[PDB]
Amino acid sequence: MIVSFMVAMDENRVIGKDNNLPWRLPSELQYVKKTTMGHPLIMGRKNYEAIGRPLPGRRNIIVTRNEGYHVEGCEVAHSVEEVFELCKNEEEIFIFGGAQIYDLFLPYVDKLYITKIHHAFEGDTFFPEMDMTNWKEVFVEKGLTDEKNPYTYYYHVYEKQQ
Repeated sequence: MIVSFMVAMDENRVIGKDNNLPWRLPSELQYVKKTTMGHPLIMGRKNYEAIGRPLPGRRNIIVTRNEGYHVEGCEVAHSVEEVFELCKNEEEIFIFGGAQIYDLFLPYVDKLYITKIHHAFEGDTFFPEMDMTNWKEVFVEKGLTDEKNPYTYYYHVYEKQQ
């Protein structure tokens, strides 16, 4: 089972609050929608809450330690193990969460999808350079700049080699 992690960072590799873009910037959310269609999307509660609804045509799983947290139209898991149990029959899952969730799943991540925005935003977490002895860049794709997405941005997708 392939585990893919999705992150968005600014031009200096800094991640905004909870791996959520500021000021309702739709850049990453649009990409997550397109990319995870047909496969489970695993979110931290803060990412789900930013979206505010389950995305259509896929399982939406919120991972949270909070045992009293309930969401209509979504599944709730309370640990890495519970996520894997829910997804034991899935060929691939996508995880869209914050630093804690990245750390939790890191040993199992096969593919990283990094959206890099060419602008600096206030943030308190630096995402280190990719170790290219153990990751390969599969492709780079220029993002669609428009009214709602004013900045240049690129999707960099990496696959864990060893």
